[PDB]
This record gives sequence, structure tokens and C-alpha cells, in this order.
Amino acid sequence: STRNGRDSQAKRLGVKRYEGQVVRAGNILVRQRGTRFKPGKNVGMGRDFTLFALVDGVVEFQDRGRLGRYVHVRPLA
Amino acid sequence: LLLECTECKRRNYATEKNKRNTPNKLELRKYCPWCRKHTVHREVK
Amino acid sequence: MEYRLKAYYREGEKPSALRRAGKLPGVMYNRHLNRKVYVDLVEFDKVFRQASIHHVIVLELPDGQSLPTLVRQVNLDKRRRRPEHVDFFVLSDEPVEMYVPLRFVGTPAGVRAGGVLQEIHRDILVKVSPRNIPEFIEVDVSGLEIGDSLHASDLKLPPGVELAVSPEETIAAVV
Amino acid sequence: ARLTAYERRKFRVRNRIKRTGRLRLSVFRSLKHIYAQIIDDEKGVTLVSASSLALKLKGNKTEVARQVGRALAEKALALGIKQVAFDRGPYKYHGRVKALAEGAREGGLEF
Amino acid sequence: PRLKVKLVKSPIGYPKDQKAALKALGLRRLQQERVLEDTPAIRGNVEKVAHLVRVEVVE
Amino acid sequence: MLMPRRMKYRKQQRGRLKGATKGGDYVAFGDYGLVALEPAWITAQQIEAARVAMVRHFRRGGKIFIRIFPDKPYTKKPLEVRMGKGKGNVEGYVAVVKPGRVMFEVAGVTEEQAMEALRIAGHKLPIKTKIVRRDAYDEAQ
RNA sequence: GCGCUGACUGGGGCCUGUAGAGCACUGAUAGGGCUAGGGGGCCCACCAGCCUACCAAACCCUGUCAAACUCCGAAGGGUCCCAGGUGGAGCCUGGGAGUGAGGGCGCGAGCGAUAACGUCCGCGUCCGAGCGCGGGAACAACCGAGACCGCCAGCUAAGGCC
RNA sequence: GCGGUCGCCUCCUAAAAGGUAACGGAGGCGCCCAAAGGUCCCCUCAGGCGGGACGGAAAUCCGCCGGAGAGCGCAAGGGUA
RNA sequence: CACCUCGAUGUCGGCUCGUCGCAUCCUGGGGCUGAAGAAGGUCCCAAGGGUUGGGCUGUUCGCCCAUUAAAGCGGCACGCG
RNA sequence: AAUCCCCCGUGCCCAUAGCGGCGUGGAACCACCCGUUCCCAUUCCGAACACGGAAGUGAAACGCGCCAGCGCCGAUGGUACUGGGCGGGCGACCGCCUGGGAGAGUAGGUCGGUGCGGGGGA
Ligand SMILES: [Mg+2]
Ligand SMILES: [Mg+2]
Ligand SMILES: [Mg+2]
Ligand SMILES: [Mg+2]
Ligand SMILES: [Mg+2]
Ligand SMILES: [Mg+2]
Ligand SMILES: [Mg+2]
Ligand SMILES: [Mg+2]
Ligand SMILES: [Mg+2]
Ligand SMILES: [Mg+2]
Ligand SMILES: [Mg+2]
Ligand SMILES: [Mg+2]
Ligand SMILES: [Mg+2]
Ligand SMILES: [Mg+2]
Ligand SMILES: [Mg+2]
Ligand SMILES: [Mg+2]
Ligand SMILES: [Mg+2]
Ligand SMILES: [Mg+2]
Ligand SMILES: [Mg+2]
Ligand SMILES: [Mg+2]
Ligand SMILES: [Mg+2]
Ligand SMILES: [Mg+2]
Ligand SMILES: [Mg+2]
Ligand SMILES: [Mg+2]
Ligand SMILES: [Mg+2]
Ligand SMILES: [Mg+2]
Ligand SMILES: [Mg+2]
Ligand SMILES: [Mg+2]
Ligand SMILES: [Mg+2]
Ligand SMILES: [Mg+2]
Ligand SMILES: [Mg+2]
Ligand SMILES: [Mg+2]
Ligand SMILES: [Mg+2]
Ligand SMILES: [Mg+2]
Ligand SMILES: [Mg+2]
Ligand SMILES: [Mg+2]
Ligand SMILES: [Mg+2]
Ligand SMILES: [Mg+2]
Ligand SMILES: [Mg+2]
Ligand SMILES: [Mg+2]
Ligand SMILES: [Mg+2]
Ligand SMILES: [Mg+2]
Ligand SMILES: [Mg+2]
Ligand SMILES: [Mg+2]
Ligand SMILES: [Mg+2]
Ligand SMILES: [Mg+2]
Ligand SMILES: [Mg+2]
Ligand SMILES: [Mg+2]
Ligand SMILES: [Mg+2]
Ligand SMILES: [Mg+2]
Ligand SMILES: [Mg+2]
Ligand SMILES: [Mg+2]
Ligand SMILES: [Mg+2]
Ligand SMILES: [Mg+2]
Ligand SMILES: [Mg+2]
Ligand SMILES: [Mg+2]
Ligand SMILES: [Mg+2]
Ligand SMILES: [Mg+2]
Ligand SMILES: [Mg+2]
Ligand SMILES: [Mg+2]
Ligand SMILES: [Mg+2]
Ligand SMILES: [Mg+2]
Ligand SMILES: [Mg+2]
Ligand SMILES: [Mg+2]
Ligand SMILES: [Mg+2]
Repeated sequence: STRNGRDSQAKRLGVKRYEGQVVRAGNILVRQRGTRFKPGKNVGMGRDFTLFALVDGVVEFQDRGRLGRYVHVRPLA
Repeated sequence: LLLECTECKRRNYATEKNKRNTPNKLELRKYCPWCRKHTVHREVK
Repeated sequence: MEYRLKAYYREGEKPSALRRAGKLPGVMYNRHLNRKVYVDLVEFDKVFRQASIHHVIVLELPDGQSLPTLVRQVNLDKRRRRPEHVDFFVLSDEPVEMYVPLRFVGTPAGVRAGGVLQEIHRDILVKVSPRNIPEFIEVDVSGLEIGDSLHASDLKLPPGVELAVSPEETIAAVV
Repeated sequence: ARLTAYERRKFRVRNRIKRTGRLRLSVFRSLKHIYAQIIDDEKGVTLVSASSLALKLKGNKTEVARQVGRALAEKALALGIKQVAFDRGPYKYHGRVKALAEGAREGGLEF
Repeated sequence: PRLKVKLVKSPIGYPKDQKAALKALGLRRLQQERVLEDTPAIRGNVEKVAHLVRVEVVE
Repeated sequence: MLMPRRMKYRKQQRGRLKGATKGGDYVAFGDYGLVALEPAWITAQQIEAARVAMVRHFRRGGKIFIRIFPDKPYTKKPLEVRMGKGKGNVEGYVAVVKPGRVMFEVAGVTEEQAMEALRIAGHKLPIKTKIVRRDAYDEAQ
């Protein structure tokens, strides 16, 4: 017999809205494990590091080098 | 050790968690009741 | 001493077809130039056997010129180990790095009967001007006894130029 | 030694500010002088400036400071500006910086 | 100008999205010619099926 | 018998034999070499059957370089087969060898002497080979 | 009931860590040099102590390997926008089901022995339900091709033309 | 049948969205902390080298170099000065 | 492995009756021999025919007795209820 | 006002701005610096943090330059791989078409650029 045999549930992680999608206040934007997308303008980040639109708007991505990747919501939806 | 916090009178309040023998003491800390507002809140039972 | 081959020009004409044609694709470049060239394969082999990035190939090619090219890469395709592309580096006078072969001249030179010859490098990398190009390098070193290791400045250093360093290294020793 | 306590604590106190997204009232105190800008980030642009240098004053820098404080309100409040966030940068909020701050009232408020 | 696409080989046994393509060019049966505008979208589908189809440019 | 000391995981997946490639391939250490014509898992007990064929031909003389190494664990099910329960039981190790790679590669021996050794050495191998010499094409580096 | 929103396609953004490759990390690892530790062979037994044709840290040259390594990283794939796309398309509400034993083949993996008409997933296809037609001697699933009926008419596909 | 297994977390398998199987490869959980919690204010590692009584491979001290390989209560991953 | 057969494809061994294969036990023909002769060894050709009787065990097989030119090995639903 | 140059802030690009070596700056800015009464301070130490200063020095720090030993960036050609279409091999696997096309490596490149506001020069 085998002492192996487990695995855990898929956590269905990753990005839930991409650039230039129209979001709404509260929409969550990224589901993620560490801080690998840091919150930008109008983007909150919850205790599971999870990012959500603060305002209705549209989503843009920004790659700031050693500063990291950033998700902003650009208002006036 | 499951934990249950009384306060003074009217006895409704809220409950808690203590997994330790510290504090072994009367275990009392400040909190908000549903009727009056923010009283002493000791621990019973 | 002097290696001439050939060259030609190309723009379109898939290298698959050329290669199928007996002609070895390649490129021609230096600081001032980049150009697509091809050569005959059989022609190139006979020269490159000899030349081999140690020596200057003067190309030629139509609109006939003569370009002082060093060959700086050969890509062989691994399956058949036959070269599938060459790129020729054209000289003009600025100090430039390259590989100069070594000649070990002498007897065992110390601890004879018997030592260990033990050549570490068959070549060396040296910053050298196009004008004076040292086609080989004399290594005598009468000893070379047990426990001695030749580094860099213990080498001839032909009147042309200096090294590509680092001066601390090993070339031959006897253990 | 990479990236000193100075430049950490500096970032640490700055980054928090730049989050709330107000106008930033930045404060540079030197050994002689004390200067203050009011900056709009995302336009990357200074709006209203004040200093002991440009107002050519001296005499006891904590008192000088409060003066470049009242000086900044004045100039700034004039453009519509109210509600900023007080930088304080590497400095403990104390002394000369506390004073430019606590003289930066009557406009540019909440500190 | 425009395009003459004519179905020369059955889609039977080719992926569903290629089958979807011939629908977008409204080719329902073998040998059926269709003459439709040459534009980037009409071109994509015509290329996607290029192995089942025969094309010529036409006014 | 070659075999890694201190492995990180015993038992790794089989994976494919595709794509003759990836280094080795140019004869860096010696005067002559054995190059792989076809892909194979080549077994530690195969490599040492090649090594010894050659040292025997040099009468303990010469220099021999190897240059493939058996780091891939080979499992087997005991006899007693039945599919399941687990995976089980590493036998040997193999090195994966795709075409154009140089294994072995002798030096410090007369040409016809080494060429006879490499030919012997080759018969101990499951795939086809090619003997090679060394080249301008094997560059400098 | 809605009614242009559909599959597929064009352009544009964003997302990703595989094929390939790489060795910067985690490990593995060939040859050499230089070197702690050491087997030691031993010079003493006080610190001493010279040599390594054995181990072997680090370090440097050369040379590789990896599902649970990655300094890199394609093609593709996903999603939103704008356009084409009128289709036995799409969306919403409801009525009726049946199905929840699948199989072969291609491709990508695992298990297996780089066995099985083997087993287990993925993406595709066909048989299933097209054991109706043509090709493959014969032959569910390979090639050709989607059979409404009729004709002692024509052109072709695959495969063929003694 | 016997043996193993049965819920939860981490990684790989998994084919660069998601999801994805096998009696495929490996590991972990059934707790814990009144501070290991909130906030404000400071501070920045491991490691290497040189120095320094008892101090030894590493107790504490000083110098320099060290961008994160340390730490984050516990498995792994992601994250993080 | 689980593909036809569980609304039945009777299962070992023996006996009877064979037929086929040849990777040949014998007989026939060969090469090499570390083949003097005789007698062997090994390998090649060859399937026409032959290929014993007993003790023990349900045995196949094996061991043994006595012989022999030899006491062949396989297949045919481990051939044949 | 503008253009320029120098300094001080403060952003942006996020190493082509970095390490190292050399050189250079004190009028002004900035630093170190002078003190520790006072505010306020260091699990001890005004080291730091803080205040009051202004004699000195640009030694340290910083700013500006120069050098390619390192670091970092890096083509073009060519391959690998591959979306779609086809072949081949008992197989492991290979090849052709059409479109896309790395990684390493070679040539090279770089000792930053730039915005807003100050102070000073012209
Ligand atoms: Mg999982
Ligand atoms: Mg078909
Ligand atoms: Mg699709
Ligand atoms: Mg190879
Ligand atoms: Mg062979
Ligand atoms: Mg429409
Ligand atoms: Mg659509
Ligand atoms: Mg599209
Ligand atoms: Mg790979
Ligand atoms: Mg490595
Ligand atoms: Mg990988
Ligand atoms: Mg790159
Ligand atoms: Mg897209
Ligand atoms: Mg539309
Ligand atoms: Mg339908
Ligand atoms: Mg319904
Ligand atoms: Mg089922
Ligand atoms: Mg199916
Ligand atoms: Mg299935
Ligand atoms: Mg195929
Ligand atoms: Mg099957
Ligand atoms: Mg199969
Ligand atoms: Mg299927
Ligand atoms: Mg059925
Ligand atoms: Mg059929
Ligand atoms: Mg169908
Ligand atoms: Mg039938
Ligand atoms: Mg037929
Ligand atoms: Mg029909
Ligand atoms: Mg035909
Ligand atoms: Mg049981
Ligand atoms: Mg996935
Ligand atoms: Mg996928
Ligand atoms: Mg467990
Ligand atoms: Mg330390
Ligand atoms: Mg020390
Ligand atoms: Mg860590
Ligand atoms: Mg069955
Ligand atoms: Mg089955
Ligand atoms: Mg039955
Ligand atoms: Mg029946
Ligand atoms: Mg019956
Ligand atoms: Mg015979
Ligand atoms: Mg005879
Ligand atoms: Mg005889
Ligand atoms: Mg005979
Ligand atoms: Mg016979
Ligand atoms: Mg009897
Ligand atoms: Mg009996
Ligand atoms: Mg028996
Ligand atoms: Mg008998
Ligand atoms: Mg018989
Ligand atoms: Mg049987
Ligand atoms: Mg029977
Ligand atoms: Mg009977
Ligand atoms: Mg001065
Ligand atoms: Mg002066
Ligand atoms: Mg005092
Ligand atoms: Mg203190
Ligand atoms: Mg200085
Ligand atoms: Mg590059
Ligand atoms: Mg390219
Ligand atoms: Mg392709
Ligand atoms: Mg490149
Ligand atoms: Mg600037």
C-alpha cells in the first residue's frame, strides 16, 4: 500500500477582472495568495490579500518594477 | 477552555476563547454591552 | 598564413533552401555593419578546419572587397553535428578580444623522466589590435618543476598587445 | 550598509500618507532652515511653497518655523486649498516641525 | 473587392470551431460557392478553413 | 555503478524522450568521443559495462571521461504484478541520452587505439552511435 | 417571451509560467586547479609537522541534470471592449424527458515494463445513434462522405486504371 | 477477502486562465497566542571576515562587507525589511 | 489485462485414437576438431520412419531397475469425458 | 518673467541609473560641526532622536564629473519550440507546409533620464 493519497481543494485563485473591464464598488479584482498584486488607486485589499474595487470605474494594471504590480480602478465609470 | 463573559446585571453580553491557564485570574476585560455602553465585563461559569 | 574563402549576399531565400543548396547561411557584422551573407559549405569547411577563430578569414565576396573578418560563432545542429550557420566579425582598428592558440616549445622542461605535461588551455583570450595579430604564442618555461603553475605574465605576450586577463590562472603544471 | 534608517522611516511615514490620497504638506527641516511644500501626487506637481530661506528671517528656529507655518496657510488657503495631510517625513512630530505644523493652522487644517 | 469561397472537402472529422467557421461564411454544403466581402473578419474564417475551401478574388 | 548520493526525491515520473538536444554534444575534454545517434534511457549498469570495456583496452592506461550520469531513478513492480496498489521500488538509475550527445570521450591514447576502444564501448550500448574526433567546430570557449 | 446579443472571425488591451531553454535559487553532477577539514604514512608525543595517484567544505576554470529547481520564457489559451457573423444561433420564464456502464483514434501527461484491443486524466474527433454509401481483400469507429423520394443522365472524393 | 484508505491544508501530476483522474509522487491539520491581539513611535536580517578574558563551531562585545538566502508559533506554498 | 462465453465453453492425471511443428533423441548426409584408429566433441542439412518393458506416487514431472539405434521436445480448448 | 547653469525639495522611469577607482564642490544651499541650558531623548551612550547655535571643514555624508574590472541592459542573423495543415517510423520518435518564434550566445550598449517647485547665478 501507499502512504500518499491526499491533496487539498482547488482554491480557484487569480485575477477576476482584467484591464479595462467595467467594475463596480466592491467587485473583487484579484484573488491571490501573497501580495503579488498590490492595491492601486481605488483598490482595497482584504485580510486574505484580496483586492476589490473601492469605486465603480475601470480596471488598469501597472508594472512598477521593484515596486511591483499594481491594480487601479480608474473612476468615472 | 470555552469562555463565557457576564458583566453586571441584565446578563446578555458576548462570549470568548481561552486556551490557557493564563490568566488563571478573574479574567476581566473592557467591552460593549447591547443595552448600556462599554462596561467592565467579567468572566463566569 | 592567409585564409581567403568567398562570400555572397542574401535577403529573402529561406536558409532551409540555401542549406539544402550546399550553401551555409551566416551573418556579417561589426560595430559599423550588419549584413546577411552565405558561403559554400564545402568551401567553408576546408578553410575553417584550418582558420578556426584563431586566424583571420579575409572573406572576399562580390562587389569584390576584402574584409578582415574573424569568425565569432558557429552553430552546428546537434543531431548531425554539421554547422548550420556562421557569423563573421569584421575587423577595423579598435582593440578587440580573440583566441590565440598556444605553442608549447621544448622538452618536458623540468622533472623529466618523468612528469606530467598537462596543458590546461589550448588557446588564450587576448585584447589585441587588428593590425598586429599574433598567430601563435611561444611557451618555453625550462621549468616547470613539481608544484609550479604558470599563470599569465609568465607567458610571452607578443609585441603586439596585452591580455584579456585575469592574470591569475593556470596553463601548465606537473603533478 | 544598504538603505539607512533615515530613508526607511522616511518611506514608512510617507507611504502611509500617500495612501489616504490627500494633498501632501511635505516638510524639510535643515540645520539652519525649514521649508515646506504642498504637493499633488498623480499630477506630480507642487502647489504652494514656504520657507525660512525665501522669507529671509532668523531668530530661534522653532519660532521661525511657526512663522513659515502661518506663511503657508496664507499663501495656500488663497488657492482654495483646505484639508491636507501633514508629512513630517523623517522628523519626529516635535519641536520645529511640530511648530510649523501647529502654526500651519488657520487654513490647511486638522493638525 | 470581394471573395469567392467554395467548399471542396468535408468538415466531418474537423474540430467544432472550424465547423463553426463555415457557418459564419454560410457554407452549408460541398461545392457551394459564396461570394462575400473581403474584410479582416471575413478573412479570418476563410483562412481558418483554408484546407477545406477554395478561394479567388472577385468583383 | 554510478548513482547519485543524497537524492532529493526517489521516484520521479517517466517523462518523454523527445527532442535530441541540450548540451554535452561538442567534445570538451578529450581527443575522441562517442556520440548518441538515437534517444534512450541508459543504465548505470550499462555505463560501467562501457567504462570497463575501454579501460581494459588501454590496459588500465589512457584517460576516459564518461560525461553522462544516471540521476534518473528507475522503478519496477515486484513480479507478482497487479496494477496498483502503489508505484514502488526503484531498481537502477538511468541517464537520459538524446541524439548528438557525447558520452565517454577518451584522451591520451593513439587514434586507432581509442577508435577501437570506442567501438567496443559502443556495442555495450542500447542505441546506435558515431565515433568523433575534435574540431574547429568544437570551438575554443 | 426578448429580440442581435450566438458559435466562429478581425483589432485592441489585460492575465499566465507550460513547450523550448537556462543554472541566478533548491538539489544532483563530470574533469581540472587551488585549498579548510580530514583517512592517515607518520615525524613528536609540547604547540609542532612536511606530502597527497583517498575522501571532500567552500572558491575559480571547464562540462551537464531535474514533475514537486527557474535568471528566462514562445506558439497558444482565457477574459473585457469595438466590429463582422440572421444561425434548427443566442437570452429569459416555464412544461416533458432521457443520461449518470461508454468505446476507438490523434495529440498531451500519470500509472504500467519508453507491455497490453491495459489502466487513469486532459483537448479533439468519430462509433455510440451514421454494423446506411465508397475506399481499406474481408473489418463499429483508418481515408472518403453526412443516405427526403425517383431516373438504363453528368462531374468528382478517397482510392484506383495488366 | 486480507491490507490500506475515507474530512481538512500545502506542493507536484495539471498540458503558462479556471477546473481536471488513478490503491500516481511527497508532506501536513483536529491546535495555538491576553499577547503571538489594536494602535503610535522607533529598530532591521542571516551569513562571512578581522578584533576581544573566562567563550569553545557557534552566550555577549567592536569593525567592516552582506537586498534578503533571516524572521514571520506549526506543513508547504505564495508573500514580505 | 478483464475482450467473447456465468438463460453452463465439464476441471488435473490416465487410457484410446492420433495428427502437426522442428529449436533433431535415433537413423541418413555433411563442416570444424585441441579428429592417429575406434570412440567423442561442437555446428550445419534433414521431419521419411522410429522413438522399449518395469518399481514408486493420483500424479504431470521426476527418481530408480533392466534394456536400447534411440528412450527427442513442443502444439492441436495444458488435443481428445 | 523666458532660456541656460549650480544647488535644495520633492515625484516619475525602476540597474543603461549599480559596485568599485579617480577627480571635484563650501560663496550659497547641504552636511558634518559648536554646545546640552531649555523642549525632547537614548532597555547604557545627545551615537541616534531633540533643542540653542555658527567658530571651523568639505575629512565623513551628499551633489557633480570622469573610467567599462565587475554588475545591469542587449540586437541582427540562426536555431529550439509551436497555433493551423500534411506526411513518415514496429517503436522511442522524425520530417514537410503555412503563420508565430524564443532561451543562451555574438555584435554591441551603459558610470542614467526626467517632472513640478524652491534658492542662487546670467
Ligand atoms: Mg491543490
Ligand atoms: Mg476526415
Ligand atoms: Mg477556440
Ligand atoms: Mg544532445
Ligand atoms: Mg551500439
Ligand atoms: Mg449582429
Ligand atoms: Mg462574442
Ligand atoms: Mg478576437
Ligand atoms: Mg523541460
Ligand atoms: Mg544550479
Ligand atoms: Mg519545469
Ligand atoms: Mg530576456
Ligand atoms: Mg486576446
Ligand atoms: Mg457584435
Ligand atoms: Mg441547439
Ligand atoms: Mg426545460
Ligand atoms: Mg461514471
Ligand atoms: Mg466521449
Ligand atoms: Mg472516461
Ligand atoms: Mg503523427
Ligand atoms: Mg481501453
Ligand atoms: Mg495503448
Ligand atoms: Mg474520447
Ligand atoms: Mg447504448
Ligand atoms: Mg461507418
Ligand atoms: Mg454524429
Ligand atoms: Mg458488421
Ligand atoms: Mg470495403
Ligand atoms: Mg441529409
Ligand atoms: Mg486523385
Ligand atoms: Mg480491511
Ligand atoms: Mg492550470
Ligand atoms: Mg491549460
Ligand atoms: Mg496523514
Ligand atoms: Mg554577524
Ligand atoms: Mg569573530
Ligand atoms: Mg524566507
Ligand atoms: Mg469481460
Ligand atoms: Mg475497462
Ligand atoms: Mg461461465
Ligand atoms: Mg447457450
Ligand atoms: Mg450446453
Ligand atoms: Mg533444422
Ligand atoms: Mg553422422
Ligand atoms: Mg574417428
Ligand atoms: Mg561430426
Ligand atoms: Mg523425421
Ligand atoms: Mg508389487
Ligand atoms: Mg501405484
Ligand atoms: Mg514429483
Ligand atoms: Mg520408461
Ligand atoms: Mg504429440
Ligand atoms: Mg495453459
Ligand atoms: Mg486438456
Ligand atoms: Mg464422463
Ligand atoms: Mg561653509
Ligand atoms: Mg572657506
Ligand atoms: Mg539638562
Ligand atoms: Mg537610552
Ligand atoms: Mg569628500
Ligand atoms: Mg541576450
Ligand atoms: Mg531572432
Ligand atoms: Mg508549425
Ligand atoms: Mg535574445
Ligand atoms: Mg529630479
